[PDB]
Amino acid sequence: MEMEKEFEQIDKSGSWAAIYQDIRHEASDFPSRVAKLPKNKNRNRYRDVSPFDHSRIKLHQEDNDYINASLIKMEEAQRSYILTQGPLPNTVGHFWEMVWEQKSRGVVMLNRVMEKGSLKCAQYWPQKEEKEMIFEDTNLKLTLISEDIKSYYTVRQLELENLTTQETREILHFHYTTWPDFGVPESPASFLNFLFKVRESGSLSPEHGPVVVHCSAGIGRSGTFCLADTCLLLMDKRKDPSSVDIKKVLLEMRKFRMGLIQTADQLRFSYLAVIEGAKFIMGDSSVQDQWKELSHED
Repeated sequence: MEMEKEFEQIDKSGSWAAIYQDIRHEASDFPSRVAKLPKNKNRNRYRDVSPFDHSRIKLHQEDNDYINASLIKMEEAQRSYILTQGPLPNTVGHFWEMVWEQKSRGVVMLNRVMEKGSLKCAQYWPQKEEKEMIFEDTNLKLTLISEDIKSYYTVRQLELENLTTQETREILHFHYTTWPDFGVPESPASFLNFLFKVRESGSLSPEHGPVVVHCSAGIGRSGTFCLADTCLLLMDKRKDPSSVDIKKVLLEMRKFRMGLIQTADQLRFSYLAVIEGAKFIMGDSSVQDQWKELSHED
């Protein structure tokens, strides 16, 4: 595995910050004019994180179609993702409107509601079966059907009902609950365990709309998730770990949303996750059971 040797050269030489800065310098810059319109200021969580115009998700709403969300379309892998920010109190209805309109089957949440003593996301799903949520502005109803709480992630089964048409859909919410407040996980085991649980659910499959992935800004942890998934899929499709250049894939995803992978440590962690996951892709089926074990899921 040449990326495993690239990893060792970079790690041995302590060069992660340098490689990361090079990625930042080569990354695309496209206009984000709609995000910056004054009428959309209260729809953005961070003033410096905006979707590009060319890849932004549009709400089917005549008044204002804007949500801070981007479509990442990885053509060779046949995988697409919607990356978005953690919803704001005033955008929770827009968030679920997007899920409905885009026909998503899964929502992947990589942050906690409170981190570092501050709110990173609105509580946008119900906490109890008998207390459903109604989003009056977008005419949707959301019910918690069941919740499976594990040590490293929670999976929830939600029912989303379009009140205008009486149609309902089941949505799976995958909530990775153990990313540390600072830095990255020391081992990728539980994250890979988590990624494969999302895969197994059918949420990433092309018969559904794109999975919705978010953290607080929708670029750091979210970027690590998509980067790992796409790199492992490409290695699967070529069955060749050495034909996959993580840096090139990351630059191709940065054509669709700015800033993906925020720190050099997230970049290092992305390499580690792909290197370890490649053991499963290349036919060592048993490693998945070791991840579950090492993840201490129970």
